Amino acid sequence: STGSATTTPIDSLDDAYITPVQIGTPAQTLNLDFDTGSSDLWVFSSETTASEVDGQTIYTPSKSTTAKLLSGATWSISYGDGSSSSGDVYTDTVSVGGLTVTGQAVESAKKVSSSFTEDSTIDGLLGLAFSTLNTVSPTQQKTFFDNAKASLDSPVFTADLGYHAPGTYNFGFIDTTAYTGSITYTAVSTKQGFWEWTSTGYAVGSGTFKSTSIDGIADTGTTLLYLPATVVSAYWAQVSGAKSSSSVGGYVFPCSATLPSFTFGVGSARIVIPGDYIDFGPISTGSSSCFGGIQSSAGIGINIFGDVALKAAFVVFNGATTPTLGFASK
Repeated sequence: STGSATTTPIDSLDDAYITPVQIGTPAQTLNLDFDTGSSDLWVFSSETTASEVDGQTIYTPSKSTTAKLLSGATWSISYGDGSSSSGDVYTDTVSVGGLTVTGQAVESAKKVSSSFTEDSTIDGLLGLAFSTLNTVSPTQQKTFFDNAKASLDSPVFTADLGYHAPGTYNFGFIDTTAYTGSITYTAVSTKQGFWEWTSTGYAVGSGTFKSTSIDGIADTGTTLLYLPATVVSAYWAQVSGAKSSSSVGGYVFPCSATLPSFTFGVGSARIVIPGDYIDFGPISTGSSSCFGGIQSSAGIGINIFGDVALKAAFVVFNGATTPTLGFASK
């Protein structure tokens, strides 16, 4: 089997991407944030505190003939950005782009933090990291991909995120028409539950590539590219007027600037992030100062190849017995 679903930016800056997911019988379609940096599938629901719901589409398990309550199970998650959610647990039929999983854990939110409430476009998250990070208690549950794996033609999914445009999540096959050149594969560590790999280095604009190991995670659920302070400083030093602002909370630059590209290494291959991908717009409405899309990971504890980086590539998440990551230009 295979699945193929279009993923769409939630706003003009590609702050996140949403993908329609069918849940239950008859289908209830919710727009979820596919997150390769977490491992819970959770949704706004008929159980979410009413005052914490504002515009989202909710899952109503009592209207699904295939919903089953996982007795006594609970879940509770906290994300990098400090947002959180928690609730109880159902299993139900979940389909993504034609690919159906029966008995998928669907984590129903009783409570969500404000940043979730305040984002009317995201109805929940679908985690695609390793199931060892799943927060369901007392018994951890499997991700959509884990559950689907054995049925897929190939044990893979791919992310093809668009710059200011829709893209695609495929399950079970590699669309050889979706990238240029070849896919370069690189080793993954699952020791922290993430799609963790080691980049071979970077270049800033037309500068010569610096060979240096950068351990980090491929994370579709993080907007920006977060890298070591050395790397990030070298980048913004090439942008006139750029500086790190503690009050704004990162590197900012004049909105009139032409940003250089940023290159990261995948083995002996290279992925070039165009300068325009690194512009995340005015720091506030009407400001002539703009917020950078490459920021320091210092204080996070891990480097994160988020959307800014991933949308420059066609990315293979290879869930074979020994998992790997593949990157191609496109």
